[PDB]
Amino acid sequence: EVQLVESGGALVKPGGSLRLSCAASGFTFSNAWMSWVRQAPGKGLEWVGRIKSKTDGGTTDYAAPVKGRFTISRDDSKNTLYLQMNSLKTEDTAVYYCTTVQTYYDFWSGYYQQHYYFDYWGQGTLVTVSSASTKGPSVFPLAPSSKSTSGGTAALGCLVKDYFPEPVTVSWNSGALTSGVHTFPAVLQSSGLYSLSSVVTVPSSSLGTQTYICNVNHKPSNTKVDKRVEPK
Amino acid sequence: EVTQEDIIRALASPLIKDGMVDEDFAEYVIEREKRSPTGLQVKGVGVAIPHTLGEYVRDNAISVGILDKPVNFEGWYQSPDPVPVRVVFMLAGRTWDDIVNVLKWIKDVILDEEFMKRLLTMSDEEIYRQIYTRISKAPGMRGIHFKREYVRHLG
Amino acid sequence: ELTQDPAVSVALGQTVRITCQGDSLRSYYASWYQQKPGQAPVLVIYGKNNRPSGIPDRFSGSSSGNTASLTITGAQAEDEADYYCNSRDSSGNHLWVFGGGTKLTVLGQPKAAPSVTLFPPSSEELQANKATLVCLISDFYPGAVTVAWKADSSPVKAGVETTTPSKQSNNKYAASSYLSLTPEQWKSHRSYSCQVTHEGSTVEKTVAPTE
Repeated sequence: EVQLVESGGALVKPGGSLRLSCAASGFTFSNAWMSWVRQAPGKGLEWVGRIKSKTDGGTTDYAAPVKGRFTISRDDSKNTLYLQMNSLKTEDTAVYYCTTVQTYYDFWSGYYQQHYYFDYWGQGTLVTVSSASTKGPSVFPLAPSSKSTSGGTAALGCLVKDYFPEPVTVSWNSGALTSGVHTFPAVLQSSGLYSLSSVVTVPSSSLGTQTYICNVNHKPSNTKVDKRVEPK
Repeated sequence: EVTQEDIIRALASPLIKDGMVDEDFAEYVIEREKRSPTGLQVKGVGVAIPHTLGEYVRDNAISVGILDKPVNFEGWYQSPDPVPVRVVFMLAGRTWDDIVNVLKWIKDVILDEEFMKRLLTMSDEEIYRQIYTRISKAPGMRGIHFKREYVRHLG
Repeated sequence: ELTQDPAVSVALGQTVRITCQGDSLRSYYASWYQQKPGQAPVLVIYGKNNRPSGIPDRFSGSSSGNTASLTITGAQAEDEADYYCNSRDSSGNHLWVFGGGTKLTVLGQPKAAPSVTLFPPSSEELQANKATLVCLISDFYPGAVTVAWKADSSPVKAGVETTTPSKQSNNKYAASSYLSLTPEQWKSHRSYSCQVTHEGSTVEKTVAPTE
């Protein structure tokens, strides 16, 4: 029931600024301590910062590789958390998650230390700090032939080619069709652009009647493509 | 028949009507009771301590509820089975040190085997007198309010 | 700071013990987090030994001196993920520090041969001055695969971009390989083939422009 949705991930030049937002639902956001964590590509979790509730002073704390460049604010009336990032560097390129912070303390031990942890995490938004330029994707159909079926099932998909930067999400039939859907990780071509594919396995006896549409979402370019995969 | 939310709201009502917590207090306690359980097992008889970290608290007070039929509470510590709670200590602490003092006092009084045996049979007035005497003798508890209407049976 | 072993192996069904080392753990409990390949971290253990919402009872936490150990009894394929510990570092260094993370590998799971689907360039992509062969590999274990492209009957290295294998929903692994060429090269040869080698076995799919 507790849902945290990040937004704002886009391409930003080194030295630029960017404000990430996180919408919270399912809990009283006014009384919850909030935190930003980040994860660089292929590395570990790095705590970015934390902000308290107004009842506890509303104070803010940041990590050393962030002090003086990042700021964390909150709008309790809108149930929204904001992370402003200035003087960005290539090392800041990472996925940023908004987490809620809970506390725990012993009762029988006699000592009453407070141990904070991150129990609810959002899906994260990807910030890429590069001097390159954003490029929207070209979506092409990977239609199933009569020679490449798997008996009762047939794989049909969409190729998302020549886009930058990441990420790109793919759904099928506006999120309705989910049985047998797999979106492959992208590949970094020699031209610096990305390409991925997304397949869905469908009944072979459902190619002439049912219509299949792949929904490609590329936020860093504010682009959404709905490509109708037709049978051949 | 008696759920967790019923217990929380019933124990919070006298604190709301006497002006020591806000209205949303109960609604938050329930929430915390989902994320930070407060079930305790002291020699068979179960104990629950619903409380907040100071939010929606105007003054310090205790609210005691005596369940005639046990109600299941998630344990403060993990266990495959929950805790059948018969005694509930609703805690309204303004600061962290007040909460710590009240928690230590509750830890001290729940180990009292004979007192915990008497709590499940005495009337509201006798429970009030006993708890008032045990509060006055505690130098860390004074400053916490405790009235006759802060004790009730939930059968 | 907190210290973890980078990689740890465990047999399927056995009990594993991933540990976190740090001085601060002498006076503070540690929190443990599970991160499956492409997903977000989830809390599994907090406090002394507490589990949230619906986390399997196979996960247990313990602390002994300056170490903290997450104990997974009865390992399964869905536990093959990254695990991070967290606690309050020393004092005023930061406030919350994460360990380097431990990559858990569950060894003896059912092996599976790869299913290979090879798509030729679409009509729309050929109406533009482009052409891309898409070789999609799915439902194989272990996640080790070698892809080789062939024009007619000769190998092709130029234009090949292959992704590292990645774990999917059912704990199986998937990978993809792309061959970019011009439509004049596509109509030049008689056929193109994607060869996938896995555990010595080779699966090859072929497409032809005469189709």
